[PDB]
Formats: sequence, C-alpha cells, structure tokens
Amino acid sequence: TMPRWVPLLLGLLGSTTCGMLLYAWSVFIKPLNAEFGWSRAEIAMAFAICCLIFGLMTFPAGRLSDKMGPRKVVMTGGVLLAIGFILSGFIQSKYQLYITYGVIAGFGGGMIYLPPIATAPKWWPDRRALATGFAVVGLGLGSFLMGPLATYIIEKPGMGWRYVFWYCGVAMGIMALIAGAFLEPPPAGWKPAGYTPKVTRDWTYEEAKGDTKFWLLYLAYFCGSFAGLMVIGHLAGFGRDAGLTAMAAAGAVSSLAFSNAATRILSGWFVDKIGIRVYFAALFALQTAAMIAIFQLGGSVVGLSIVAIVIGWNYGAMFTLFPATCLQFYGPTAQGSNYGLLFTACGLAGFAGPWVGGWLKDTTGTYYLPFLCAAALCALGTAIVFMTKPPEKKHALELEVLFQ
Ligand SMILES: Cc1ccccc1CCC(=O)O
Repeated sequence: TMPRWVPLLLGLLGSTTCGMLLYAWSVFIKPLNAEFGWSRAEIAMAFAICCLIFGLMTFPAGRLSDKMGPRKVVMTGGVLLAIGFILSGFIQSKYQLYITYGVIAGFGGGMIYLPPIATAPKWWPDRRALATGFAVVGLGLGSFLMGPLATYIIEKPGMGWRYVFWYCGVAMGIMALIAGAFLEPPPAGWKPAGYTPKVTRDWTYEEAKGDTKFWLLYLAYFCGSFAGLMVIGHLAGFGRDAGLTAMAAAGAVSSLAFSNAATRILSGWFVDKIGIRVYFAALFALQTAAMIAIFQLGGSVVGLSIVAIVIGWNYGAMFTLFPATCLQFYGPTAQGSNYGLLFTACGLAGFAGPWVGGWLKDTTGTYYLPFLCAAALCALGTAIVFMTKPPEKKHALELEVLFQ
C-alpha cells in the first residue's frame, strides 16, 4: 500500500504545526502590550499554560492513539487547536487568552504531536530513530515558518494580530487535518521490509509504567528539559551583559534554531547506526559543559554562537532520543502509551523551567545561579542516561506454549 516515507512526511507536517503553535506567543508579546496594559510576563503565562496542557495531553493522546488508532486522535487535535487559536483571535481578556491559546490550543497540540511519534518508527524498524526525528523536526522548523508569516499579517494595514490568530489558525487546522487524515500504522501482520522455541514480546503500558527504568528516563527527561528551558531564554541577555550590542547577541544566539532543528534528524540517523546510550549520555555531558563554559565563551559573538549551537544540538536531540530509547526498552506496540506518559515530564518542565530560571536570575542579579543549576541537572541526566541499560525482554509464554 502506501510508501513508508509518507508517514515521515506526515510527521513533518504535524510537528511543524505544533512548532508554529508554540512559537506564536512571542509574535503577540508586543501587539497585546500595545492594545492592553498586559506585561510580557502576563503574555508568557499564556505560553507556559500552553506547554503544561500540551505536555500533559500527550498521555491521553497516546493512550487513545493506541486504543483507537492515531488518525482520530490527530484530526481531533487539529479541531481543538484550530478552535483555540481562532478563538484567541476573538479574545478581549487575559483569561480568555489563557483558555483559548493556553488550554484549548495546547490540548489540540499535544494530540497532534504524539501519535506520529508513535506511528512513524512502526513503518521504519530498520531506522527507528530517524523516523522519530522526522516526527519531531517540525518543532524546530515552526519558528522559521511562522515568524515571517505572522510579521506579514501583523504589519499589513487591513489586518492585525487578531488576523494572525484567525488566518494562521485556519492554516494550522488544515495542515493537522491533512496530516492526521493519512496516518495509520502498517497493517496488523506483514511488516514493510526487504530484509529483517523462545518467544519475546513488547512491553504493555502497565508493564513499562511499572518499570523503574521508565522513571529513571522520566527523571532524566525532566532534568534535561528543565535545564534547557531555564537558560535558553537567557543566552542573549548573557551576551548583552558581557558587553555585546543587542543586535550582536541576538545574531549569535540565533544559531540555536538551526542546530535545534538539525540535531533532531541527524541524531536519529547517528544513533540508528551506532546505538543510543553512549551518544545520548555524551550529549547530556556536553550540555553540562556548555552551561559551565558560557562563563568563559559567552562574551563574544563567536563564543556565544558556539554555546548557542551546542545547547540547541543537545536540547533538540532529547526529543528524538527519549522516544527512541523508550522504543528500545519497551517496543513499538505500546509506544503510544509509554511515550505519551513519558512526555508529561516535558509538560511540567515547560511549565516551570523558564519561570524558575528568571527567578534565580532576578533573585541573585547574575547568571551564575540559573546556569549552575542547569549544569547540575544536566550532570544528573548524564549520570542517569549513561547508567540506564535496557530491561530484560519479555517472555510470551502464551505464544510460547503454542509450539506443540
Ligand atoms: C519542551 C516542550 C514542553 C511542552 C510542550 C512542547 C515542548 C516542545 C517539544 C519539542 O521541542 O519537540
């Protein structure tokens, strides 16, 4: 039936829509402050709520994708996201924005984001991590797609920021319905392949949810996620505090988008070829080193760029290597449920990380505390990821007894 790269194209579409949704809030920081007495932090609360609900709703989304297939889940997510974004177009208050953009749109975003991450590797057992990366690279691309689009709509005279919400919400609803329309696992028996009595079987959601290694991974995820979200918003300010012009710090930090996008594909390909654990742990360790190294490199465009690129490489790689690692531990059958649960760690990190980083800076007045804490979190993640080897594969005695 369908060529097994169509799933990859679909995951590219849906994750790109999710990246657009998660990028929009910065687009509206300044227009909403112009129209209302609304602080940057007041608008950032809408983004933090969005991250909380998105990361949380991956769990029901994965359970439902497993139970009734990914197509219904992704197209419902497209509906919810379209509704919440378009209604953000018609808002008048902060709580209306929190509800429409934060809760509704984030709900739809989690339901769009997860099912392709569980489905694409099913079409690609020879290349599971690369398939996963295609399911997530859209979160690195959504900024580049929306930035010019949202600027274009806002500055046009007959339009406005509410017009960004309305038009971009229709467009994202369409992309997500098109992505979810054509998404389904391979058929129940024959596996698309040219190549390939004890009997193993994949883990069940209840079996993985009870494994201690699942929760070590959850902890590592929370740590790496939290560290990145705590400092990335501070890189450019670190530069200007070091003496760079705002323009120069902004240019340097911008390389983070490129590496954040590239690592999602490239790291998938690498670990498909050489295994996950060692490359994975090395990325966390390098992330630890970068949190420290910024105090020596962050004062020049070249140094700040190196730190930004490295941070982006390690951060973005987490969202391919945690689903790939989970796939290796527990198998693809319950990957929807297993990884949906696991991503809630990111839901929580997304809610709290940026705020806590800002608070540590403003409490001390310096960057030492947030970056030092991020380094410690990444050191812990390094330890966990490096020490944690796959659990024992499961004997399936019910299948096993079928042999006379
Ligand atoms: C880190 C995070 C938290 C909550 C919701 C979304 C995301 C982004 C995930 C990605 O970059 O792939």
